[PDB]
Amino acid sequence: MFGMGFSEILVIALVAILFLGPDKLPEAMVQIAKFFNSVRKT
Amino acid sequence: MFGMGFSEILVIALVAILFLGPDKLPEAMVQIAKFFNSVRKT
Amino acid sequence: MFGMGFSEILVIALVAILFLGPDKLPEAMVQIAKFFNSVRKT
Amino acid sequence: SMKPHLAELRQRLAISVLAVFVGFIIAFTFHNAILGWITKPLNNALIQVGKIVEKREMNGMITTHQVGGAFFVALKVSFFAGILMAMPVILWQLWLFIAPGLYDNEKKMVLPFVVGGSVMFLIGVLFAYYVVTPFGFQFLITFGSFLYTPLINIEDYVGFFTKILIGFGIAFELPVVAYFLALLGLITDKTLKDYFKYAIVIIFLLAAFLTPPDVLTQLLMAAPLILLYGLSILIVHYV
Amino acid sequence: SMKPHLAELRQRLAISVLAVFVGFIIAFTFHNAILGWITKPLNNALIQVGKIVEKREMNGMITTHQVGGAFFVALKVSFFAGILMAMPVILWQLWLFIAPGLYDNEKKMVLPFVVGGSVMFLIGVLFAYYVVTPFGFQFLITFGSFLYTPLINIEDYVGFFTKILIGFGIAFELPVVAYFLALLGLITDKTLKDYFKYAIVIIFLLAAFLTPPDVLTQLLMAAPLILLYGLSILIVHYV
Amino acid sequence: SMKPHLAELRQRLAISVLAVFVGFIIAFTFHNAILGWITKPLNNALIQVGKIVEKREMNGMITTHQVGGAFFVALKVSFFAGILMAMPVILWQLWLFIAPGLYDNEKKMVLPFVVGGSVMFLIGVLFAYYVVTPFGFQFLITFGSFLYTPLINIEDYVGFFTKILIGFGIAFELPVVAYFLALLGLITDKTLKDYFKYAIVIIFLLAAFLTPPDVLTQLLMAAPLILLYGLSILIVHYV
Repeated sequence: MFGMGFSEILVIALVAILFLGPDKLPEAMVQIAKFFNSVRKT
Repeated sequence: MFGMGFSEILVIALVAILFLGPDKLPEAMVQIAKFFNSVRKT
Repeated sequence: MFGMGFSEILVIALVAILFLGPDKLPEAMVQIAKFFNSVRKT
Repeated sequence: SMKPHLAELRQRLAISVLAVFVGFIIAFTFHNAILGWITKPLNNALIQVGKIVEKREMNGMITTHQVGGAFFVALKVSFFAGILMAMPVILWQLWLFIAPGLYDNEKKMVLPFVVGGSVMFLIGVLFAYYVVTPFGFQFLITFGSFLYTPLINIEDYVGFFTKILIGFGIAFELPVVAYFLALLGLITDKTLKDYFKYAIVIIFLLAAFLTPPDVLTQLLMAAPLILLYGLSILIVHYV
Repeated sequence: SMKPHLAELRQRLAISVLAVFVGFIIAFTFHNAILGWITKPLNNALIQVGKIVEKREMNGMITTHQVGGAFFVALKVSFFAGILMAMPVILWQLWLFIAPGLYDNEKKMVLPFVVGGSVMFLIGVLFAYYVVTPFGFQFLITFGSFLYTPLINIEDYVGFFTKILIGFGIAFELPVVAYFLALLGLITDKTLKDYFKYAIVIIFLLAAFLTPPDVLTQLLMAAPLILLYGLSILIVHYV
Repeated sequence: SMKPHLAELRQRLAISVLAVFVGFIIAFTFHNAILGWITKPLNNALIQVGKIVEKREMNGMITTHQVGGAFFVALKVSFFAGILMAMPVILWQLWLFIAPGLYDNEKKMVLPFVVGGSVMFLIGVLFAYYVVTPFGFQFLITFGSFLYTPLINIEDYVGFFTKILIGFGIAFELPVVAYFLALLGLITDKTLKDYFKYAIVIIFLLAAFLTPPDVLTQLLMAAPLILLYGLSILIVHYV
């Protein structure tokens, strides 16, 4: 959208899955959602 | 946004109006909104 | 996104601060939010 | 609500699309003539610059760097000429769609507006082709004549040339849209001055849309728009 | 829920990434051979067109317009060959991830589908290279031979060439995906006809994604997709 | 709340914009010199590759593929030089805006930090111009000397060269920002090691931001960032 194609998003998600891994990805998922919710109510 | 220009969008809309026509366009609109609502509540 | 880069965004905001100035920027900010809210409830 | 209007819009959008397709066929039958018209000013510039260059010393020509560049340019030029050829049909269909909506008070200010706007757009394209391009192209090529070799490619030239022609037509339509809004009376000198503070932001917003993501292209396009707004001030001020 | 599936997905995504890297290393070792294979039709087109232009009169060649063009093209071609070389490992890993999920009823239809789909993709690439490109490239170069000089650059050629090869491979996989869904029985002639109204919108949505923001590129890509749908109509009609 | 901080920010942004404009004027007065400085490595690389080629056998030069290519390149180079020349004024205005906010404890660490960052950016730019570029450009041109003709165009070359210079300038500022943070004490080896898992995702996000939509460019830009992160780990471990 700002210089990133769909393949760029797929590669970023691939690195996320590979490196955050089984654990610590749900921890990041609920932290991003909390951060996303934090800016919503402010 | 992802390789899609503004003038790109109007052509897509033009096909939608031209082919779906008078009927079956409101049916598509309420189905897209329902699908959009479906992913929101999940 | 539609031909607008990130550095493109900053210049437009840079004109916004310079010309709207200290006053009349909050007036536009609450008018944009009202316009944004207007299309939401319709 | 929208049921009768969408049925009417569909049958008028169908005619407009057909007009573009028929205009595309006619344009492609004469694509050599249209390309020759588009490409002629560049040949004049390259030949004229060559004589200056071959005088200081005492080569450059039009190329194509894509395999399908020549075919795509012919289609792109034909597509643009097709839309222009279909404009009377597109505008006639547009008018028929909104004619009952407009009141009889302002129905007689639309035909002069369309005729006046179209005749000013044609002057803008002719002015850009015959007055601006012969001097502009020669100056631009001369700028890098002593440093680089002008191997101009047709793919990027057609987009550059068509933007100049199309842009100058609209650049002539802005001083007449304001003039049309002035005689009837809807905005004054004060209104176009105290709304400049927003208008500068929209101009930079418009500049970003019509330019690559570079800031310089934004400024190089915002500057002409500022002057067009500036000229709009005097036009309303004189009326 | 996703705890066991993410542990399995991670260890199979890692193997696929390793396969790409190993395929990239092998491809880069033979990048001259692959580039020669890729560029061979362009040389044949330029030499064959040259004999025509050197007959009406009674030059053009492959260039690079970027400093890192030669190296980046070698990496890009090697990257594409790496992914293609990693496809058996990627698909085997993909199958192992969904093999327990699929029932025994449809598990014996996936292997013929993968073999059948891959063999049709290979035919599409070979058909594009050996049957379509020699005539297409010669026609495209001859189109702008009497006006412009074909100074083709390798950077834009590789993007153009692999799109033709990849696209024709998928263009051959669409008429076999439809056949596979028809022999087992999931859609009929009527279903593929009364869903055309959404299909035409989806095609233009897909054409928009796979093309530059120009409308002409959208139309030039939507037309082959419509014909593929038309051929897919007949395929289900015969079965 | 934001009223005085917007009144003060406006009058500093105005000074920064004025400084940028004055720098642009000054740079355009000397655009030939800056363009010669920029294109000097390319000419040397082309001459050396020509000597190698004409020795193996026993041409290439800087071109422009756009009509407004030379003028736009001059404007872009002048704009970059103007921004660089206005950076001291921009940074001085930035400091005056945040100087009261910063406490006296860390106010004496900003001026040394600014001086060190500026000197390291200058060292990086000079290193990229005088050490990296003479070998890199020659190697890249020699990579495709036996297959293609290097018809390098100024429009893309200027962007490539400015990107190289800027990236090497910042790439020297990353190992000194970490050093400055480590001397005062805010992060250790463990913190920079166990945050690598998000750091790789951030690196790939940045690579996607700073590269065309190609995946290969993303990887080719992410690898130097990974190496810089490793060097930062080593620097923090030494302190």
